[PDB]
Amino acid sequence: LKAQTKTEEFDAIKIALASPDMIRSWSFGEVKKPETINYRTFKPERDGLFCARIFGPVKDYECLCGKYKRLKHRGVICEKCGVEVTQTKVRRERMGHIELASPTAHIWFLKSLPSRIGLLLDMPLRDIERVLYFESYVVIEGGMTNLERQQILTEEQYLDALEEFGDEFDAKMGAEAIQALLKSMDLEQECEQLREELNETNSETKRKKLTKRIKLLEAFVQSGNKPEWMILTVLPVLPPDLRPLVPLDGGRFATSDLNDLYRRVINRNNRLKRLLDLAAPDIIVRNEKRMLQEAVDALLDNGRRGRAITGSNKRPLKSLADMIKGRFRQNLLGKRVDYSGRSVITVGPYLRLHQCGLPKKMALELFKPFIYGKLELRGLATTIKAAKKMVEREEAVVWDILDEVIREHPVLLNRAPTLHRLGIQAFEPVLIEGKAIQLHPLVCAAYNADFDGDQMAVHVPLTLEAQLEARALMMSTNNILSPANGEPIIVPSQDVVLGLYYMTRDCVNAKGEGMVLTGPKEAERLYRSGLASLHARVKVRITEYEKDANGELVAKTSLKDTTVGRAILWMIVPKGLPYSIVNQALGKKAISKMLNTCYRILGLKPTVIFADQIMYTGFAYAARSGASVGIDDMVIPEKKHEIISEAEAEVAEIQEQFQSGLVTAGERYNKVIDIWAAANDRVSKAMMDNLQTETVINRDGQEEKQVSFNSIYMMADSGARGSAAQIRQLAGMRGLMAKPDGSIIETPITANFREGLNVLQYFISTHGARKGLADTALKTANSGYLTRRLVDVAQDLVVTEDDCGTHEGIMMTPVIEGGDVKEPLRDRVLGRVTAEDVLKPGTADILVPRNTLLHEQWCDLLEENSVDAVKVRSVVSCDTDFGVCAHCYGRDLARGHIINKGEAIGVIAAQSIGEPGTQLTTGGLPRVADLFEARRPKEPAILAEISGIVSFGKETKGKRRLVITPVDGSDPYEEMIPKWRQLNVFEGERVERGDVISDGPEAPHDILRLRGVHAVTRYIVNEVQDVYRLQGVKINDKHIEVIVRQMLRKATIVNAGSSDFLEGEQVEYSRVKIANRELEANGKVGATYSRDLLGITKASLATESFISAASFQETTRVLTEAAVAGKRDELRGLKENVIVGRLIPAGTGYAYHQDRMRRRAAG
Amino acid sequence: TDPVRMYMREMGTVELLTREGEIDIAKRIEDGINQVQCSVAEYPEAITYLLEQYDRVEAEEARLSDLITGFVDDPELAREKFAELRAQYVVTRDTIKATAQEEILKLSEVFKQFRLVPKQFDYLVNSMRVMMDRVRTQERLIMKLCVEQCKMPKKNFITLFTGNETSDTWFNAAIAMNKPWSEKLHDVSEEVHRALQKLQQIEEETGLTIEQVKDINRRMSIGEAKARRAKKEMVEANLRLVISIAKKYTNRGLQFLDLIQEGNIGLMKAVDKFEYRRGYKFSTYATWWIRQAITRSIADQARTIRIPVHMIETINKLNRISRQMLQEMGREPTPEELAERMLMPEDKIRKVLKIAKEPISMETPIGDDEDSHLGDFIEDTTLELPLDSATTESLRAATHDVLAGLTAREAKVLRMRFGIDMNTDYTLEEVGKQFDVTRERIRQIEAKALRKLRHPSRSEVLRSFLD
Ligand SMILES: Nc1ncnc2c1ncn2[C@@H]1OC(COP(=O)(O)OP(=O)(O)O)=C(OP(=O)(O)OP(=O)(O)O)C1=O
Ligand SMILES: [Mg+2]
Ligand SMILES: [Zn+2]
Ligand SMILES: [Zn+2]
Repeated sequence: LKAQTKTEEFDAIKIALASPDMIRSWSFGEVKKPETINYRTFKPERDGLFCARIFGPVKDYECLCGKYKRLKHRGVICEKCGVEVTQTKVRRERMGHIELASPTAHIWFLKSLPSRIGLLLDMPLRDIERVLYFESYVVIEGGMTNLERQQILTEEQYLDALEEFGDEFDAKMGAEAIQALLKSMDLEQECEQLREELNETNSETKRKKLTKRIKLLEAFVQSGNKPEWMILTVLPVLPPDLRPLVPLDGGRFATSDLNDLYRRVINRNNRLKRLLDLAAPDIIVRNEKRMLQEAVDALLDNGRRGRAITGSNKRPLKSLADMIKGRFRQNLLGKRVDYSGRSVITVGPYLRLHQCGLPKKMALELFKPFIYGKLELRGLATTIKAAKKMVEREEAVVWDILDEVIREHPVLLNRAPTLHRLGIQAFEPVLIEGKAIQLHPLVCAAYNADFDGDQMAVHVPLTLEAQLEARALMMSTNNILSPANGEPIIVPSQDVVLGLYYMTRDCVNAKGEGMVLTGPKEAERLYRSGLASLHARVKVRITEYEKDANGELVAKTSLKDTTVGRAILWMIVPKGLPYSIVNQALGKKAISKMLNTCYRILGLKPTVIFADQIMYTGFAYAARSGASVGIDDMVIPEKKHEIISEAEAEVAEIQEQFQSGLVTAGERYNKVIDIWAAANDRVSKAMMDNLQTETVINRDGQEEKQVSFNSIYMMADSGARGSAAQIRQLAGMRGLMAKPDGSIIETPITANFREGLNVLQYFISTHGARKGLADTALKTANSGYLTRRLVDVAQDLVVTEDDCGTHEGIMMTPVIEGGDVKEPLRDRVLGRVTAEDVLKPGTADILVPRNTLLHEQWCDLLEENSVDAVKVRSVVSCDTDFGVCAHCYGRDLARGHIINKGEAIGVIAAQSIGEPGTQLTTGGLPRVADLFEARRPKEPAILAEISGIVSFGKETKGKRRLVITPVDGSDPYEEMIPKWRQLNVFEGERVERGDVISDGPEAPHDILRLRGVHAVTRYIVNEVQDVYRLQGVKINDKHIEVIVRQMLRKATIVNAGSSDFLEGEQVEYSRVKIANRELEANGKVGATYSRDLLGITKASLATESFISAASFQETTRVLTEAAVAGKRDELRGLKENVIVGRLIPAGTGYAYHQDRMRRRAAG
Repeated sequence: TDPVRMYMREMGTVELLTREGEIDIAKRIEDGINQVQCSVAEYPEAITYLLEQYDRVEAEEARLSDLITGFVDDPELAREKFAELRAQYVVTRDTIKATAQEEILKLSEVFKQFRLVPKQFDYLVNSMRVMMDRVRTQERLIMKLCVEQCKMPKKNFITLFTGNETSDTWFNAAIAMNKPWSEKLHDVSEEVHRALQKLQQIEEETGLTIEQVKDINRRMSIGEAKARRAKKEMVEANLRLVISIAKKYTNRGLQFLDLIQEGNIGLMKAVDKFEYRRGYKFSTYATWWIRQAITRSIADQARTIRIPVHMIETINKLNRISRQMLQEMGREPTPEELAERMLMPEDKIRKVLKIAKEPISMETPIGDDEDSHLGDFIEDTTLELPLDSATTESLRAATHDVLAGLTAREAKVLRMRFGIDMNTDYTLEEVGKQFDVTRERIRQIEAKALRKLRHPSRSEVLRSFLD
């Protein structure tokens, strides 16, 4: 096989220092003049910052002088001006360089927080600078005299030390010195010193810093970089079109600020080159050198000195470093895209689930290149030039052609805050008149789209893949379940659930009461003819199906006891569902679980076509219902004024007690709030008693009352719109308000919205409203910063291996919070795969065997027996190094089957957590951050460190020591405990390691250390879920568990035999190497470690790929600290593969990277 | 830190000169330059080369400006004054028969009058020291071949070397000494005796034994350094003067220290051209040399688009006029009002006024909510739009199909007349030489091919590329 020279498909990216020899390879000339363009002719002065000899021709294939203008001449250098005739594009590629007179320090390696030039020398920054500005000499290889190597001298001292040792002793000042220091420095020799020093002196103050430095040093030898190279002899210049000098209208010019920065460096360098041939006094050339140092620094990274200002303008100049940022996460803010558009969105309830209304005009412009081709592919246009003039003329036939290109061609729709993956969904386009985008009403819930002015954007899948990706992955009908909780995200929303609740309803005596109907068909015939009422108790012969056979629909026919409305709805329910699913009252509650069961029983397609029919019929009968809302619909209880006066009486007595000194002011305010709080609860469930049932009606007899049919009640009872907390503010009094500082005002708002509020009440209602808009505005921000921190710790996590093969898993129970089951077992365990065989109340009997995916049948076979706990494989335990086995993860998706290889569960975990983040409230959304950031609480409890009988030692010295004493092992553990914090440990009781020695909150860091990995992962999920489960948010523990896996990504070594002693590193890398040690290598020299809990942002900080880190971390430090290591980025990951524009190593691209990672490191 | 401080602090240590100390330095400056001038006058090659270059001036191979700028106290005087130098050289050359030292005194006299161009002065200075590199070149080869290679101490090698440094008295006569360092010099005998040719040759070109070759350019070194040492000494005393002057031209578009450095170069020139005998205060004489270099620099490197000085004074005319015209009117001048008050072609004001505006920071924040910068909005006009490049790939296949609908030699004559699928287009005569029958014959092949394509059957495709 031949090697290669030119250009094939690159893998990996290496970064390093640039030798001055390296820097001249890129340059195609030295810039020697500060000139830009000429000033009359706007041509570029030769040997200037803009130049045709150095960089490239101004216009395509035209020499600068003009003797060679023809496109024939290409690889030709004009004999006058050193210009080859190629495209003007090379003025965008070709770089230059400048030969510096005096050496110049690279600001980044001198000044990025840990000074590389500093600790590579073990020299302080206030000293290096003092040597760099010529204030004091430094010795270099001082030899056997009176002075050390890194010793620093002054003017007078150097003179006194020169008269004693003339030669055999060398001391310089300025950049030439620091260059010599790094040059004369030997890395391997200093390595051998740091290795003998580590072993000779045993001291934690000695060998804690010793190890910290040496890892960079020998990384530098191995890096290949040379220490002299942090001193710049050659400064490369950026191609001009990347800092251009384009003209504007009116003949005014604009240019990148670099040109002021590059010009200055050249001028001061040229002036310095002069000051040497003028043999100037050192006092001047020193000042010039200092300015050249300053000029270069303001070019590379302005801001780390005195911040030079731009010409005539107060603003500072944007340095090269700022070309890269422009503060944090500045390369991934977004990019504008061809084949796209947006407009206002409106309804369109006629739509099938998999389609969307696209304007005649938008679809025209968007598919323009498809129309052009499809036009002359059929011959309706001679050539493309006329094809344009056709669709410009909008001839009638281009419309009929547009349908042809549009048909099997999905489009993407995106709404503003893209929270989870459902924010972009692919639909099939329906050509519509008007300028509005028509959106299917069921997919509204996913997008969080109202129709109050919200807009959506559109995108065209161009390539064949993207069309199939949009069709098979992003399609509306392929994502009907939320990936945060296997429940349907395509629920009927409001307008529709009112319709079905109105249908599946019954009133006491209605037209048709008691007749018997052959089937559902004659039941719709009875209603559309005005004979039977939609709600009348009525027996109808129905047939239902049940697939209780081995995959076969058993039929059963009976006279079920239902109503006329529920009869007609049965005509929609598909095949194998029980008639019981519609026999009830069908609110939004019951109407979604109806939809769920259809998916779990009949499958995807029959569920999609179901949801459509539920919406069509829901809209229709909701519109037939004539449901409205008038002023008399908000029924105030007749007993309201009574309740008010009564609590108004109690407070007058609590006041009576306060006057006489019987009760305190703090008690009064507290006791008065309680009787008002009670009165609001009393008015509340007074109006709801009246409102709900007072419809007293009559059937053949006297009286009988039922659930009301009043408009505003049905809206709430069904679940369409409205909530009992809100209704209470309309009829009953509306709450107690909070005055600004946080107190709740002791006289509540007695009035409501059906009455008026007065000046004082409304004025007090204001603060709650404004702090409401602010709180909900801010908690929309905090969420968005959470999902960032969350994908930054995940992102690269992909379902890679099939089955890691483990029995390790967390023991799953119902949460049972104090009172009763705050979360069943069936929910926590459904969709997960069992770790080992589960047994009946009696054994010998496997009920589900080993790793089976516990779905709805298994969960019932579990719920039939009395199984109260199931060990479940979890992501935090998946033994796959670099990723997650498909088994240990679970099943969940917008589809119902076990996760497929390659899906990027890292992202979709993080998304599912931060998407509901808006709706939370210590507690609240920061309480989530506190957990995921692993933040230690202020006043923690201490846990029992080691097992054994405990006792107290010494006395009060600010710290009261505790001495534990194990039965067998060593007992030297003594902990200094501040004894002004009340303790809970029994002072003569044997304490188990991990028990309460004091009370109060606990640090997760302990939990992981003492009680284990399985305990901390349990502590997080149950504690964050308490935040979500309190707000009524369903997030599967799965997603929190993948975040936790990233939190304990790292470990710290305890024993050795191979690598370091204390370093922190990935269990993936460590476990991969002590598994490499149980055989091969040594018999088992393997090291032990200890899992380390990191907060998400601390865990995200540790990324191998520096391109990923230069995205969100501080770009200077990442680039410097990586360039000194000569670090290689192998790509491999997600973030970077986006930055460089290639296939993601997941999804459809997962097959590509798997075929690539194997050809690599092979032949 | 910040260089302004440490420069201010560095030169603040330098002490102001007394009104007497100014003369002490200008005297030491006098000595050093005069010392080298006496050493330049003692060099025979410096006399012959100055005569070499004047035999070039009388043969019209140069001008009198290219060699001299005047003597002590133009074509008339130069021809006879050069004969005086020629006369004084040719009498000295022949009296070496030792006692010549009385007449070599006069050769320096007539040579110390010549004020050459600074270009030529440096060359002769370069000629002398490069001639000393030639002397030392053979000096260090004999040292490395005797001491390092043949193991010979340096105490006995330089003994008979002083006063000689050319012959074999130190080489082939010191091998017969039977010393422990003697018999070993035979190994390199073949290597040293052949390289001695370039050494004793310098005694011929320069006409001086190697002894004299150092003696002269050593006093020239002593004198040359003596001047600069004093010249540097003068500059530092006035670094405050440059500061105070540069403090005036501050915000004109150039950094502060950039000014006090360019002024510091004006102060450097002032020390060179200063003549203390004219009694004018060195401070006031440097004021013009310092204020020159500042303002002469602002003209060059204060602009991104560099403009000539006559433009900068043209510009100020408009600004000073538009300060008057502005208030003097109450509105302000139209581009054709100061056109009259300017002697300029008065339409040039517009063209002048265009380029006077410095270019605009492309990183100017434009003021949006996305903090959009100006440069983010300047579109690429050099680019060919894909909806066009698409048709270019189509106009290709169009003309290729239409050209296969011609007679075979009509393609090769059409694709030759236009640039199609060939390098360059061909003059119809050049096409004629390719095709035997030439000239008018080809013009009809050209016309008839466009004629077959112009009838609406082959045109139907091509015509739709016109709009
Ligand atoms: N992906 C999107 N999904 C939904 N809506 C979007 C999307 N992008 C923009 N908008 C709306 O378009 C403008 C802002 O556009 P942009 O931020 O300035 O960017 P670009 O100038 O490049 O268009 C606002 O709408 P409005 O101006 O009507 O006011 P609003 O923000 O209160 O709705 C945005 O909602
Ligand atoms: Mg809205
Ligand atoms: Zn040219
Ligand atoms: Zn696993």
